[PDB]
Amino acid sequence: GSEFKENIINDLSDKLKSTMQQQERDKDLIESLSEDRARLLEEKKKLEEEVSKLRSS
Amino acid sequence: NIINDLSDKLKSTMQQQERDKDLIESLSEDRARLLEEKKKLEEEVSKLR
Amino acid sequence: GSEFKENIINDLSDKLKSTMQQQERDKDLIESLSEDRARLLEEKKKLEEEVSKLRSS
Amino acid sequence: ENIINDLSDKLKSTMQQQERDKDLIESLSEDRARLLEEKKKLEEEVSKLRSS
Amino acid sequence: FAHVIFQNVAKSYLPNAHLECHYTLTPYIHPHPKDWVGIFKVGWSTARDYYTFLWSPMPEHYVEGSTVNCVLAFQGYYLPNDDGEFYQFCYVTHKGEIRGASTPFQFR
Amino acid sequence: AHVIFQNVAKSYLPNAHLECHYTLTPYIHPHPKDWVGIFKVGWSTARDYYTFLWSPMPEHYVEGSTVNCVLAFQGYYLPNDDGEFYQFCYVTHKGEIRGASTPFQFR
Amino acid sequence: AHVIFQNVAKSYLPNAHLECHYTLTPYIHPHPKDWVGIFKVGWSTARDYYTFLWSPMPEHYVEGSTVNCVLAFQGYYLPNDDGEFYQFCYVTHKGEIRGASTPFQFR
Amino acid sequence: AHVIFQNVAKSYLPNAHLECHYTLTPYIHPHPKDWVGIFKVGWSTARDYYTFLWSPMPEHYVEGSTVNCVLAFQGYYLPNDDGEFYQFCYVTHKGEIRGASTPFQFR
Repeated sequence: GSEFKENIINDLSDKLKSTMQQQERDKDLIESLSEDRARLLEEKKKLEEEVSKLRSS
Repeated sequence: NIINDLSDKLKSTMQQQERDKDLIESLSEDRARLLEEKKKLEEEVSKLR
Repeated sequence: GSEFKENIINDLSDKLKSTMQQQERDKDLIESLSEDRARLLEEKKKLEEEVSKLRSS
Repeated sequence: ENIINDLSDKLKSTMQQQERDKDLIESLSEDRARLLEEKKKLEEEVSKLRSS
Repeated sequence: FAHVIFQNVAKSYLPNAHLECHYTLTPYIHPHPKDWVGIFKVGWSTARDYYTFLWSPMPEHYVEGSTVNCVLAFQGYYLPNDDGEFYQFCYVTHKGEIRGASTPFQFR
Repeated sequence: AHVIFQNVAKSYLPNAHLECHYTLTPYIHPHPKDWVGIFKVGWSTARDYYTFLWSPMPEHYVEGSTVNCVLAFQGYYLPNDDGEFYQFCYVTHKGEIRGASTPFQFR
Repeated sequence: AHVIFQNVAKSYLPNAHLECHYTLTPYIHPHPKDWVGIFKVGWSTARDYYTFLWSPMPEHYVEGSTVNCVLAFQGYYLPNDDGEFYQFCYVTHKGEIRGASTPFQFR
Repeated sequence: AHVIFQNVAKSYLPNAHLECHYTLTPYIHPHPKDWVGIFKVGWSTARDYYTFLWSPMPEHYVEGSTVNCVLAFQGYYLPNDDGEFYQFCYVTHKGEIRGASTPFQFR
């Protein structure tokens, strides 16, 4: 091995660890947004029904 | 072989990063709009009472 | 795309251009060195022949 | 999407060629140096067996 | 109105475990780079009802009239919980029309 | 009021990385499940975040400390140029806000 | 010879990418500092290589097995159109030539 | 000497990249096949180089001008720590040495 090679190893390993760290953050965000968005979807549909069911009133 | 493995994991990691970015962007904006639609629908149900 | 992705793309693209530029220097050096070593090797053999042909002459 | 893959692929290939080139250059340049010294050492033994 | 056919759709998938979605573009659909595959809770009304999604990659060297087999990998963190609800894969075109709806499954 | 956001601009470029600087005053002990969220001004509960990052637990924390922190929000975490006002909010694992920044727009 | 060079031509285009096919018989165990050199026919010692590549250690090698290998010499590793004859030679890390191909010219 | 080497140290670390600084005086017109070599002190001809790099043509060269240049030698172009002394030499495309630095060791 040489110094030319190690500087790119180090460069590649730095960016890999930096992107992987971002992936953890993204995974946690995605887990929260997707579940809460699901519930906002259902809550909305339940609200639309009470609208239609109260002009039905 | 160290460079090969690094360059492959970097490859797959950022192919996933791009999909995650597109998802986060769609989920973020749509959730924002849902929160407002929900806020305005409760507005209509409590004003219908 | 993203600025995060575009900045790793730019970095890796610059890493690629530098190494390719190094590789062109390497190719030129290998061409000269390999040709010259070959010529040196034949010159050494042609010189060692003239020392045993001078020590029996 | 190809651009992430294509520069990773080109990086891999051009740096595996670079490792082989570095080992050749190191080998070739060390031995060529020794050859240079041996050849000049020989030319001195040749001229000093004639020029006497 | 299945111009896209999901294949090998299990009746259940393990939660938070990497998954593969297999589907087929029939000649009747011209794929587009803004087509996508979503996981939808059963009973969806519109394309907004997706849970998560992934863009459907354009088949390489596409040929009009061809039948093209595809795979999308869904990471575990794209997937619904073990919640007792049923889900399906759906193929949404860039115009927003659903052109493929798989058999339902549960995450469990 | 136990977490202080610092150097908060009145605007930030959309779709560009961003650094959220804050200080943990002695009045708070940080928790790994504390987080920092971006909220539309006028939010009601913690459920109204736009996006969020967990707050990294300070290394070698001492109680009574005053510790400076920074999280980096990628561009794709940020609201678009929508004409709305947002702020940073520090949420504890117990679910209470403890810090709210001055507002800013993404433009 | 314990290494056999396969499908070697009587000649190769100068400065054109080239592929060197060989075979490890049971008789040799490959070593990572084994190598394949191009030699001018008439060489004496392993010092007379023209250029060389390390023979890549075959992955998950089994002793006694028969292993086929390919090495890619770039155009700039090859002798010119000098009218001379060359061959491939397999040199062990112990310095022994254990395979030697039929000869070829670069033209 | 129509080419002046600049900031030449008395020694350079083996196997570490290196910056060779030199000046084109008005007296030399740069040719695309000029080059800078590392030579062991005692050299007789341009053939005696250790390794070399083509000297790049200064962009927008102007007759009469003085041009400061830098070449980066990678560590694997360099002599080992062998107790010998070396210099940079500037070789014209005719093969004349027109600049030779103070010597240095690799160590």
